[PDB]
Amino acid sequence: MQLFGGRYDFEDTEVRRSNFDNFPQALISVFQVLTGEDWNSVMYNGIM
Amino acid sequence: FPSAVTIKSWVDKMQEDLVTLAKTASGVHQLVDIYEKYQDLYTVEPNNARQLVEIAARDIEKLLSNRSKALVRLALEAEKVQAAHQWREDFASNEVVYYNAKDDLDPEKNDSEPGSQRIKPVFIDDANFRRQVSYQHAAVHIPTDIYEGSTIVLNELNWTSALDDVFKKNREEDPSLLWQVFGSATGLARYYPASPWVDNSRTPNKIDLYDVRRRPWYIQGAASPKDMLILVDVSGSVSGLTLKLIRTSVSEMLETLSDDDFVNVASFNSNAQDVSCFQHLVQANVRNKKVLKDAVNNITAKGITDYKKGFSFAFEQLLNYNVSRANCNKIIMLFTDGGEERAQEIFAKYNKDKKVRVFTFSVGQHNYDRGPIQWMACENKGYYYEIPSIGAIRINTQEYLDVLGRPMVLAGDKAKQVQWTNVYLDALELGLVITGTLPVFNITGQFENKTNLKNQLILGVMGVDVSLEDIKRLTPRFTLCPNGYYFAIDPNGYVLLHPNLQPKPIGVGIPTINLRKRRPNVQNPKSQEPVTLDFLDAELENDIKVEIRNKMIDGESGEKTFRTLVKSQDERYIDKGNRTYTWTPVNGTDYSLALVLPTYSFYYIKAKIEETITQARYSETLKPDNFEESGYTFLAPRDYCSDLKPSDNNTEFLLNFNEFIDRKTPNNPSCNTDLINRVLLDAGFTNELVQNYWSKQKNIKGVKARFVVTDGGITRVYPKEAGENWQENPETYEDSFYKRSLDNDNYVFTAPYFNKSGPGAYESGIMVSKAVEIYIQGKLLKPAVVGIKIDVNSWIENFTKDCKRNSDVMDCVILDDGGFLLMANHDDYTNQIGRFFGEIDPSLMRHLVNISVYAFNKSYDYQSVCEPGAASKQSCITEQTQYFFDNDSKSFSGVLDCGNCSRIFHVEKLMNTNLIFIMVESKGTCPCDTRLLIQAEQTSDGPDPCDMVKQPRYRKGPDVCFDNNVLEDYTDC
Repeated sequence: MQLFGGRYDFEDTEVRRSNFDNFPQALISVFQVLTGEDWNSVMYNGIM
Repeated sequence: FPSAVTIKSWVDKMQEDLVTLAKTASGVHQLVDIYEKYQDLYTVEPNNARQLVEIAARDIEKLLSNRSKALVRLALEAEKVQAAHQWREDFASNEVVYYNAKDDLDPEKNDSEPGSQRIKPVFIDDANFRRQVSYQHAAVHIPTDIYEGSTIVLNELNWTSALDDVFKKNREEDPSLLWQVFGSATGLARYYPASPWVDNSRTPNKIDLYDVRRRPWYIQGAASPKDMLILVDVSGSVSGLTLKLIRTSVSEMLETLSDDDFVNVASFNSNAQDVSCFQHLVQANVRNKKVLKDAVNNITAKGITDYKKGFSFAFEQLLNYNVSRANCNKIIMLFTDGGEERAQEIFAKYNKDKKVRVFTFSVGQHNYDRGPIQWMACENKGYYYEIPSIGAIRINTQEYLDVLGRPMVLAGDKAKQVQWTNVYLDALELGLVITGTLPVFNITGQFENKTNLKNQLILGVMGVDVSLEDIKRLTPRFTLCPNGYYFAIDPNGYVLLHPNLQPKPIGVGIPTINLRKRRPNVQNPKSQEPVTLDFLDAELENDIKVEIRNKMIDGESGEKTFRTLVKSQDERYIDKGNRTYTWTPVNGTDYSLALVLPTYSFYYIKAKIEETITQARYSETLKPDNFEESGYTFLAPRDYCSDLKPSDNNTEFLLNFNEFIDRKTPNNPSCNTDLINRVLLDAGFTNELVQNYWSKQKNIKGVKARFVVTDGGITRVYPKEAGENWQENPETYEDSFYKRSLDNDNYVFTAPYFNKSGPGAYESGIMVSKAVEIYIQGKLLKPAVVGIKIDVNSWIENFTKDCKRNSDVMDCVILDDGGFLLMANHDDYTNQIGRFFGEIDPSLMRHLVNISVYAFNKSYDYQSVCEPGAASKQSCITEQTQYFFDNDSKSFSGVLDCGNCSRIFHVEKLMNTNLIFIMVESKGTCPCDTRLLIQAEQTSDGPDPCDMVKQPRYRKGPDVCFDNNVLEDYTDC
């Protein structure tokens, strides 16, 4: 939430549900990265 | 270097040769003679410049009154029929039979959608619509992204089935009606006569982005003018997707503003400020809207949100009253996403009496609080809209009108007045049309008076189109000169009728398109802007024309005779002529009609050849097999008779005219006898000139060809072999040389074109014209213009014999008023003839402009086509320039200096012609250069818009407008 909180200010229209906006969503995204599913898609959003 | 007297002698010799040649070999005095020798075959009737304007104003008023009576009937029937609708909800067995436009018309489709049944039409072809038309039923157009068979549209298709009777009755009464259309508040449009839509969904490669609720006529008939104040929230929270959506939303909201609405786009992020260089409310025309659009697309999001400062800014800008405003519907549109402050104190202190509506738009997808925004919308008589995608932008930024129509429907029959719109381009490809609109109210218990729930909105908007050809046939211009015309203006400045209003859309700024970011087949959309060309942008602006404009905007009669400099047809020259404007108001509507009649045009020739022998004999002088006796002959393609149609393949038109005069004798009880008699008369006169005078000398020293143009249309070139080198328009009212030589009182030299693909330089020759001037009963008349095409080479010879050919000490050139080369002395200049003098010898021309022998007048042509830059054609503004003599002096000598050298020059103006002869030291001696001073259309951008709102033009808005009713509801949001 500190790093990527509100930094998905992308000018395009692709939906990125696994973001770090609030605390429940950060928990969901962290759990998804933990279980190793699609975690390489939550990294490219955090990079760009 | 020669002295002044020997130079004057050279010039006198040259002018006494040129004038004598172009006077004897042309036939000016002979035609002047024969135009008075008969003096019985015609009569001289006056042109009462006052009565013509009153007759034309009465006829236009009658036409518009008829088109208004054709509207009130449709309104009454629509209200009556929808008052008794039953609201079915199952159309499986009680199908709706109708003709959906824009569908594949093969006789094999058999659509059979679940609920309705299509019609297959017969589609005869017709005139007054250059397309196929079926007068038996009414077509239907439904926006592409609206389901054709939902219950909300299946009823609007079922109760509007009773309009076709009134459509048919309206057209049966006045057979000359164009489209009659009912555009309902559900997108469903129904027009008559039926015609296939110009754009199917996917049968072409493009799609159809049309929506009745955004057209000019609908938006103007559905609500009174407004003072909108868009208020963007550009704080940090709106960054990302919602900002990309707010930009498009503001740009689509501005697209719903006519010229009578005023707009300004402020922004706020912990600090409120305007977004462009405007600082107040502007008039929301094409250029102002363009600047606001281009300034919105530059905003970025950063900061904290503070609604109090933004709303203070908005309510302050809506309380100015120093600037010109529409001053009817003070509203404000807050484009945001959602916050936590409802700002009750600002609303309490600013609009405690609920005078300014607040529409609130929540854009994008997010997890914020849409509570306070909904509260602001609900409290201030406004409405709350949600825009979560680019798809929902068109139908959300156009629904606020349904809220601005409440105080109009709550007024009754005091809000049903026909209201003509601006000039635009029809969507069914019919040219320039104006549309009269009249709203339609929903009455479902006006008897019991208990509903008032859906009866606060309007059903739709009726409309009937009036094409600007029906109007140009009420102001007939074939008894004036090529220099007199009609023109009628709005009470807004804009022109509705002018010889300079053209079907192309007016441009704004230099066009720039980026090809590198454009998919091949995606159908980038088009425009819906009207053609709003102001009066002072279709002519040259004086300090007197602004007086005439501001004087006939506010419905006043009168006239004024003054001395203005007029621009030629080809935008290259500039005259100096007397004009007499004579205006009047069209009593019924809010238009003002004027009439520009020059002096020498207060009398005209009416043909009075009642003997059939003379008519027949003269008619025998136009057959193409007789050219060798009377020279190549053209004919102006006018509406001589409703049978023969203008062709533009002028030889075919002449054939058809001959064969029509052959069958029916000129008595013509169902035909325009006046034009035909005039044409036969002038054909007789021109043929007598060719036979009696031109046919004696078959050829002369240098005359390549001699032509005669006249009113009526006849134009004859003597050598048929030369007729193939006559590029001029056959209609004698668009011949630039005709009008020019009519204005001047001396032989006008018309320079040829340069490097244009077509043989004019050594194949046609320099052109010379002069207007015939007769005196019948002490009254002036200019009925024809005779001319000559001097050959260039023989003129070079006559010119040289110390100006020896290809000299290297001096150059001796000849120009005309306009700065175009006509006769050089180097064989490197005189091979590029007709080119601008200041484009080959820049510094000398710049000095001539400096010492004030020439003078220019830059202008703007708001309807041009250019090639865009990277930053087949596009609409563009092109700055023009035209040079002309100003000083009356005859000789100008001196010396020009441009560093380390100095050239000597002497220029002298020929008498009784528009030529100047300049002798100067050659450029090969003095190395000089300033810049190419080019006279040609330049793709421009200005004038500066936000340095013009500080001092706008006069304007008389609509005095009647409806807002702020007491028995309104505003219980919706």
